[PDB]
Amino acid sequence: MYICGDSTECSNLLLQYGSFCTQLNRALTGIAVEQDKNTQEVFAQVKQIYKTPPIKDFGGFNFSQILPDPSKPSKRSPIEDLLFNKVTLADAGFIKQYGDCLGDIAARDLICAQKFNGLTVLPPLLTDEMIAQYTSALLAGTICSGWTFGAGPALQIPFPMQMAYRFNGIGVTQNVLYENQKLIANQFNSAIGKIQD
Amino acid sequence: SETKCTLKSFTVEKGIYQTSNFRVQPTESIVRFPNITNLCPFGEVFNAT
Amino acid sequence: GQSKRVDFCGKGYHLMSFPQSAPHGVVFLHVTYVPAQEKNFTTAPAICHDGKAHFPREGVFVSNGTHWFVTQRNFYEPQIITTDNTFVSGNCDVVIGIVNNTVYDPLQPELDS
Amino acid sequence: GQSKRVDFCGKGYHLMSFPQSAPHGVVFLHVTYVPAQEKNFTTAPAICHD
Amino acid sequence: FGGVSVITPGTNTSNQVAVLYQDVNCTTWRVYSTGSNVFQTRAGCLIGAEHVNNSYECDIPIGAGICASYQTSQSIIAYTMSLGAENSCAYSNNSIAIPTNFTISVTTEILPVSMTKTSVDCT
Ligand SMILES: *[C@@H]1O[C@H](CO)[C@@H](O[C@@H]2O[C@H](CO)[C@@H](O)[C@H](O)[C@H]2NC(C)=O)[C@H](O)[C@H]1NC(C)=O
Ligand SMILES: *[C@@H]1O[C@H](CO)[C@@H](O[C@@H]2O[C@H](CO)[C@@H](O)[C@H](O)[C@H]2NC(C)=O)[C@H](O)[C@H]1NC(C)=O
Ligand SMILES: *[C@@H]1O[C@H](CO)[C@@H](O[C@@H]2O[C@H](CO)[C@@H](O)[C@H](O)[C@H]2NC(C)=O)[C@H](O)[C@H]1NC(C)=O
Ligand SMILES: *[C@@H]1O[C@H](CO)[C@@H](O[C@@H]2O[C@H](CO)[C@@H](O)[C@H](O)[C@H]2NC(C)=O)[C@H](O)[C@H]1NC(C)=O
Ligand SMILES: *[C@@H]1O[C@H](CO)[C@@H](O)[C@H](O)[C@H]1NC(C)=O
Ligand SMILES: *[C@@H]1O[C@H](CO)[C@@H](O)[C@H](O)[C@H]1NC(C)=O
Ligand SMILES: *[C@@H]1O[C@H](CO)[C@@H](O)[C@H](O)[C@H]1NC(C)=O
Ligand SMILES: *[C@@H]1O[C@H](CO)[C@@H](O)[C@H](O)[C@H]1NC(C)=O
Repeated sequence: MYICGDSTECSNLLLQYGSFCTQLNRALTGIAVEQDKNTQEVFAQVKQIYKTPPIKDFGGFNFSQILPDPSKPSKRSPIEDLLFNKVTLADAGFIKQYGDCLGDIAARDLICAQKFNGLTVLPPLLTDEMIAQYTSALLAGTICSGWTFGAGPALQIPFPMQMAYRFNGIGVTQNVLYENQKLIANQFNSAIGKIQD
Repeated sequence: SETKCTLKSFTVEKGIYQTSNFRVQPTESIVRFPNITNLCPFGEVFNAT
Repeated sequence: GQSKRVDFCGKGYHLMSFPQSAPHGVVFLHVTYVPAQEKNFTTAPAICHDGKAHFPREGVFVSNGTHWFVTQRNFYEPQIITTDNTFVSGNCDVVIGIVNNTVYDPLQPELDS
Repeated sequence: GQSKRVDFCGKGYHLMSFPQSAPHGVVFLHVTYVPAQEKNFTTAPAICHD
Repeated sequence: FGGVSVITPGTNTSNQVAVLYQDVNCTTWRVYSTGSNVFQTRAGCLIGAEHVNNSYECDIPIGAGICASYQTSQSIIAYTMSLGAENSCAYSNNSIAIPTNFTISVTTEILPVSMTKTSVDCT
């Protein structure tokens, strides 16, 4: 279609070396498949989808800006909602409609110009909602079980003890956390608020 | 020498170079046509009344 | 060697690996440790003895229905909470979630005997 | 997990991270511990007792 | 205009085929045929497959969360894929789970190391 759009005579001549069209398609297909694989490897690390826990005091640690906002039609966290609003995509949805490209001649829409010349954009396998669910599962797991989540069974732990282990990890004796728990939680909460802004 | 020509050099560094292919030359030719004995009717085609 | 990178050398905690050859490539066998059966125990940040606050040195404070013990984090093997298993830092006024119980001193019976 | 690799999971000492979704990608929030106020003390490699 | 792709069970099993029309909204023309079994996905109008409410693991991916498979008398079906097992952890400020036993597990990993070496005589 790109080379010989609507031309019988051109098509018959294209066939004198059409084995080249096949190779172009083979290469693009390989890319298209890879792109869904990449998405799955980054996000589908955990095949156990843990329900986001009710928000309860986690020891002064406020995760409401990273966890899904239930009031939204799409349960994105406040930060994710911002990230999605900021990145601009050329179009939305994968159905373009011949009838709409035929009707709206005046807009000279680039997407229709691409479609009529044989250029097509394919849909992703996972939707944004599906990605959000994987992200939420990872956060839910992290908050209730720390790293045991990835190692095997998710073993519940009080959030502040999870932090104590993380402090001993970096090399600061855990009593520091427990003595400064309110300070630490407040700085944490402040930092998250600053990121969204 | 084939290596030297390929590399455009009169000096070759230590290593392995590919040098085309072993080739075989023909020694004689064979001509085979059907054993046709008649001349075509040039007279009839060009000398018609 | 032994890697500490999560998911780098397989799932679970890595212990060791063994290579095997293959046409055009390598196949690794990764041996890992995976936690299995588990139990639900009550816990607390610290044990209050005589007004001083005791923290575990290498473990977590764990309670069964009636008693407190200290265990290693990755395996349920209860120890008596003693002055050798804990360290002391600060008093019992600051830490949230402090429980009492007692901390055993191995020297006192020697002084008495 | 928790990582010991320098600056791999952000500058400072790594404590934990939280992923967030974005169109065509991933955004990580990395929480790290950073030393703040500090003082200069005299030091020695060892103490000589008896 | 365009947008056509074909979903095929292997031909060594059956010759039933479902066809996806990427730019068609059946909620029904600019298709080669209908014949019922018309399901609208966000990836196009899928004709020749039965949509079911049973979510399963994905086999032949279509797009936008929809995946197909061949099953029971067997026909092509479509469904929204499962992302994983449902699970749940408890969260409490005074309760900890501690392993009491372990498993030694050995898993494998496969990586390419080298590619076939070739050489070409252009003449
Ligand atoms: C986490 O912090 C946010 C502020 O960033 C808190 O949200 C506010 O809550 C009060 C009380 O309901 C409302 O009047 C404000 O309008 C909210 N502000 C915003 C920006 O939403 C939230 O309650 C805190 N959550 C926890 C668990 O501490
Ligand atoms: C360590 O640093 C923190 C953070 O700056 C200090 O906490 C602040 O102290 C001032 C003065 O009292 C308050 O106005 C701020 O509101 C506190 N910040 C927070 C997040 O609570 C702390 O005093 C410093 N000294 C220590 C721990 O000894
Ligand atoms: C918590 O652990 C303690 C120590 O093992 C258990 O107490 C012992 O129980 C045995 C009988 O099974 C007695 O012979 C010992 O004399 C007890 N020791 C002490 C210090 O009392 C205790 O029963 C366990 N608690 C629960 C609820 O199972
Ligand atoms: C640990 O034991 C101490 C006593 O040695 C308890 O402290 C008393 O708590 C009551 C609470 O109503 C106060 O009125 C007393 O004045 C406190 N006495 C002293 C000496 O501090 C403490 O509450 C116990 N803690 C736990 C977790 O059981
Ligand atoms: C045609 O006929 C003449 C005699 O009239 C003769 O000389 C000539 O060679 C002939 N041409 C051919 C092609 O045979
Ligand atoms: C631990 O407690 C939770 C919450 O009550 C429960 O769902 C789980 O089955 C318990 N189990 C263990 C240690 O197996
Ligand atoms: C744990 O949460 C309960 C409320 O569900 C509260 O009464 C209790 O004091 C809390 N304990 C600690 C150590 O935070
Ligand atoms: C088809 O058209 C209807 C009516 O405008 C719309 O609600 C629906 O979302 C469209 N379907 C797709 C896949 O876009």
